[PDB]
Amino acid sequence: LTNSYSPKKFRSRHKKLCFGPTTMPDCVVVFDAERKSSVVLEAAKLQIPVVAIVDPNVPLEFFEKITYPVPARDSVKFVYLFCNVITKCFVAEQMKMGI
Amino acid sequence: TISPAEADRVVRDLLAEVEKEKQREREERQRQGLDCKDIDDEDEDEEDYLGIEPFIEKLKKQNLKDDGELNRREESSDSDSELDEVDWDEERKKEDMFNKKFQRHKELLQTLTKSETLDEAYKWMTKLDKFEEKHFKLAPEYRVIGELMNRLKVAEGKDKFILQQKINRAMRLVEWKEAFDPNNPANYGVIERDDDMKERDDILLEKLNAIDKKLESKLSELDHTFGKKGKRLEEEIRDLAEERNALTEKKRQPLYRKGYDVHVIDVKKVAKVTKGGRVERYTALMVCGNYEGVIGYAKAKAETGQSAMQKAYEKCFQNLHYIERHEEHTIAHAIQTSYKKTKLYLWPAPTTTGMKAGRVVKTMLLLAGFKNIKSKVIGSRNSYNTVKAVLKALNAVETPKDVQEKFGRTVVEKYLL
Amino acid sequence: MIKEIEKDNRHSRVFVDGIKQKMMEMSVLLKQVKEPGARGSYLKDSEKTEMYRLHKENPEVYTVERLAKDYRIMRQRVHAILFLKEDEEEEERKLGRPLDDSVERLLDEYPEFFVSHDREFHVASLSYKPDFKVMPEGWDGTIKDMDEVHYEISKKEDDILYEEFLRRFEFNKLKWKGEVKCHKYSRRRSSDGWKITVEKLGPQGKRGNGGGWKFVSLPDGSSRPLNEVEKMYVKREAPRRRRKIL
Amino acid sequence: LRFQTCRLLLGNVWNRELTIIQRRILRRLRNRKRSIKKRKIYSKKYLTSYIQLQTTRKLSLFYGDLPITEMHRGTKRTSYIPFLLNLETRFDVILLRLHFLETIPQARQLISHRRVCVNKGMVSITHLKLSHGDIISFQENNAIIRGEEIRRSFYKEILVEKIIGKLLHQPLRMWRRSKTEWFHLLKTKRGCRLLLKSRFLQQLRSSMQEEDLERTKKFGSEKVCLGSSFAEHKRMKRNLLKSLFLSKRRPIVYNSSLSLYSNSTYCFASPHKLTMKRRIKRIELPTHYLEVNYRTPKAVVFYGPNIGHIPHDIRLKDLNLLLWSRNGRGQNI
Amino acid sequence: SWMKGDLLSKTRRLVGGLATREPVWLKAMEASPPPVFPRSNGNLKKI
Amino acid sequence: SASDADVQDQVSVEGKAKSRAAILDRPSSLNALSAPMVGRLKRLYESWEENPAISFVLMKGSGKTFCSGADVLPLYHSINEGNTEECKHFFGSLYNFVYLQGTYLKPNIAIMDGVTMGCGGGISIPGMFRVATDKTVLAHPEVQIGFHPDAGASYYLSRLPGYLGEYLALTG
Ligand SMILES: [Mg+2]
Repeated sequence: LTNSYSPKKFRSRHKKLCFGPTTMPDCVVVFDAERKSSVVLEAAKLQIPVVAIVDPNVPLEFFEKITYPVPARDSVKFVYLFCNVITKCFVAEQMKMGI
Repeated sequence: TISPAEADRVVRDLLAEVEKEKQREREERQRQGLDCKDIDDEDEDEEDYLGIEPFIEKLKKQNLKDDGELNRREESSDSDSELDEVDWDEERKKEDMFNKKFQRHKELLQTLTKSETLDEAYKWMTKLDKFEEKHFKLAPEYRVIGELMNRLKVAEGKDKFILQQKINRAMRLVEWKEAFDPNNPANYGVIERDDDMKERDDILLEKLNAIDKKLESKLSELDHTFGKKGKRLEEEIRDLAEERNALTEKKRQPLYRKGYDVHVIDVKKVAKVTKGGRVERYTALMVCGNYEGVIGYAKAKAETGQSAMQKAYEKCFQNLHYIERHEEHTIAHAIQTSYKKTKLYLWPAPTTTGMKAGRVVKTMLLLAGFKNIKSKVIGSRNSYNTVKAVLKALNAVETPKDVQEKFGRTVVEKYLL
Repeated sequence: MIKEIEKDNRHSRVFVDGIKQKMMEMSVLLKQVKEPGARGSYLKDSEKTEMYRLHKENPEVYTVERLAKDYRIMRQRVHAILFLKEDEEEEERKLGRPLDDSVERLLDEYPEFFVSHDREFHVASLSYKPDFKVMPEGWDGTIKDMDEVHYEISKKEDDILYEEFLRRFEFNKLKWKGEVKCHKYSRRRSSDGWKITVEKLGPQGKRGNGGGWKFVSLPDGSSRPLNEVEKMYVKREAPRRRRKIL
Repeated sequence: LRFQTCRLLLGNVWNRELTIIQRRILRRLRNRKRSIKKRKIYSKKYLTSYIQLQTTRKLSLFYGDLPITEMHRGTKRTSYIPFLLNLETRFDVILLRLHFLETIPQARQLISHRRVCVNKGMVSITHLKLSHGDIISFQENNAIIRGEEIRRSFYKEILVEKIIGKLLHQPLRMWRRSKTEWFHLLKTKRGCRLLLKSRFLQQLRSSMQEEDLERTKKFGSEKVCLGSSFAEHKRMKRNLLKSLFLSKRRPIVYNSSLSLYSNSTYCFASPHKLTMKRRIKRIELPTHYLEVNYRTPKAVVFYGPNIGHIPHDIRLKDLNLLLWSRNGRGQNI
Repeated sequence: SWMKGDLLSKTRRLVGGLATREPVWLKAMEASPPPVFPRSNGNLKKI
Repeated sequence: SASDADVQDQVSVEGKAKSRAAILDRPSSLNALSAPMVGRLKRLYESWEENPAISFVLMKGSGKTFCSGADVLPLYHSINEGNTEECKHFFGSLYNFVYLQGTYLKPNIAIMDGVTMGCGGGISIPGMFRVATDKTVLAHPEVQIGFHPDAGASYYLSRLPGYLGEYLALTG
């Protein structure tokens, strides 16, 4: 995200080639509990709101950059429930403009 | 303009007019008696009402002394306007932008007069209203000053005083907003090249989306394709990747902002030791500000002293802070803060004091827009730490509005009590 | 219907044709508001001469305050105008021929050829020194307007400036007439001696806040209260309880 | 002596007539100034030394060769505002402001050589501070020469500076030819009054009036009219749309209302137009604190000066490095 | 940067002073602000 | 002044970031309004409306009672001592306060954490937002005392669905 315009090169089968987003996102929804990626740090660096589900053992450094914390244990039922509320809310908003 | 022949015509006509007025007045007085020793030898030769005759004798002899080109353009005497050094390209672009918008408004009017269905007329007037909301929209700040100026022409006494002060504050705020609106693309630049901007970005966006779809389609088939067909798909994918890299490089156009001032704080020569000698590079630290509360800084490293300043000039507009001032000339209260070993003290001052500061702090406060501040730097005087400590102090200041929000009380100036 | 839409065409025309005069008057209002109290107009010599004859023919009603309110200038300026007009008419009375007005008519006919900055009313210069006070939590009451307080300050300073100008200008006017010595070689002894101005110093001889009471005690052994010239001297030599304005 | 300072300050600080060689030199100097003003982004010593020293030198040359820095460091204040306000009440400064003379050295010559009176007190103090109430006059033996000088100076500042720039942008040699014919009109009182009563100067009055109308639009002047008359500009489109519905459900009026709407929305929304032709430096009358009767001539002081009404040719951005003033409120701050 | 406050307040203070252009998410954040909960003294009671 | 210290304690003011909350603090008479309380609340609400730096206002009661009504015993003694001007000035002040609440230009929020009788609902229920707790009790026992549901209670009771307003006002 901080370097989303850097060039890419085709090599092989690899892990498949993918460029960055052409448009800067307005919100980032994170499902990372093991903290494998730097997405929270990059979004904090680039001033983007973050919706993420926080563990009881989250570090302060990662916590303070999260705009919308949802305190829970991310079980399969709660992940489904979260995504269901998000999808239903978004499509209900989309229908109000005739789309 | 006026032709030289026309300018000669008027002065010859005026001399003939004063001669004919003398002749007609002399005759009018002569016809009633009234000998004209006050018209003759008093209005023709020995009047000398200004003392112009020495200048006449000087200029008449000077006008023939040398020769050359009688039509040659020469430099202006009362020259040095000193503000007329304006890039004329934006001036000659905005005029035809407005001309095109006005012509489009006229065509919408001439379509609305030529419509035939009232449903179609409703559609056309909606189109006209959507046009006039985007190209001919008056900002809501102007109607407040409109009502106030309506009251001002009929108010008198104390009310004229109050209305004049309020409209003066409104004039300042509207002028500032118009000159530094970030939404208006006319407040941006091209920085040396290292409504057309929106469509220029849009066509690149559409080309990028098409290239992404084609790349996805070929990458979908590479897994099942084996052999020379796979090799030619690999070459086509590589060519598409080269094209998309070339398109995404073009979206990196740095922009500066008009009206901002950029100054150099530090240029240093740093060196790294290798087995072949010393590797010497350059770092430059630069600051920028718009005199209205927005201030920023950047640091960059290149190989040459010009390229370091160019890189920091490019990156100077990406880390911008807003600083609150008290009555647009001084800070709200005294503030002391430290960054590492650089301790910085700032004190406010009354309105006719001036700014008492060193080079780095004075440049930073001048670009931020302060006018009456005293300061002192105690400890280490590293320039980069001084820049950082000034930005810490200017952001640690609690405004009266901040005290009001923090405590839920009313904060009143003491002379308004 | 056709009359109703004809009247609207006349009503739109009466704005479209007179769009420019609105811009003229609004430009004058902008010049008035960018520097507050500036009148944007350049009072002319014809208006000064009308002011002089209008004050001369009716002094008891068409006074200096009335002239200043009608012509929207400062009372100091009105006093200077009247004094200079009396001097001008005395000069023309001594000459017997009217004076040269070539400069004045040039400034009169073409006010757009020069720059003028005359002032209508005085606006005070404040120091915006930051100093606050936090109200109690259970407080009710309307805080004053900063424009109102600036108005009060400007009014007070204009009163002080007006009376200071009067005290200086009357003394200068009778110095112009010639009742004041203002030379080392024009202060000569009388036939009886010198007069003195005895002042009763001390806290018991105080005429008020500012100095002590005064009397004369003439060289012959008699003493009298002060005259108007001596009273002006007493008024103009007193200390003043303010910082120096302008 | 003095023209060498134009090479120092890269401008026209010399207020005397220029030869062709001096004009050619001044072209190169103005090119050098234009090149210097571009490279300010790469300079460290710009604000604290260069511009401060240039503005100090300009003030020293403006006030007639005086040690501005020394007389300011004598006082202990940082900002230049009270020093300059106090300097503006000096005697020879006032004599320059009233346009009774031409130069600060000429005023110093007249004051030192015992020829100017204050309240009929003949004074010889050049640095004398005048408060409000002082009366400035001359001697009766010199009054006719000073009146002649004032008349000549004003009727030649209407000519050698005013008519040369306004619609008469002729070359220098053509203007030096035509200037004798323009001089010979001014030899008589009749030739002055006829010059004043002319359609030439009336056209030049109207053109300056329209130019000064146009210059106001930089401050959003034309939008103040929209904010003033927003009701009728809505009623115009309201009438056009009501007509376009009523008289179409059941075209000269259409074309008239379209022309009216187009004229109004053109005059209310045309942007500010800027020309290459520069505005001309006019001569300022100090009517905020001095009152003049030009016949005798006589003056009376009646107020204090203003910091923003000093007739200097320095940019506000450069001068605010010395004044440190909160400009915009109209006060002496 | 060196500004103080959280994302919404810092962004609001920045866009009020004409430093940055208005981001799209600012209006959605103003319409739906993040939650707040009172102070807790750091003590968890064993149920 | 030094004379108002009882009424300052009777009507406490809480300040927040952009809001002001008036808290009724009469535990002896269970938050029953008086003419000083209504006048102070009128001044506070007028100033908070006049201020642009306040975004919304609030009304709370302290204890187990929001507001039990108005002070009728003081009016009874004032009638018994002969005069009627105290009662007249009390009624006009209370109805003016209700009218100001009904035409208030900012959001007003009324919290109801207890009993509410008489004008205690008339000062709040024309508000823009009304929050009710589980302990909230709203009743109108004016017919048992011989008075009418004054202070705008003839408005929101009349605009209830059905004949429910008649039922509640008559039966208490
Ligand atoms: Mg050290």
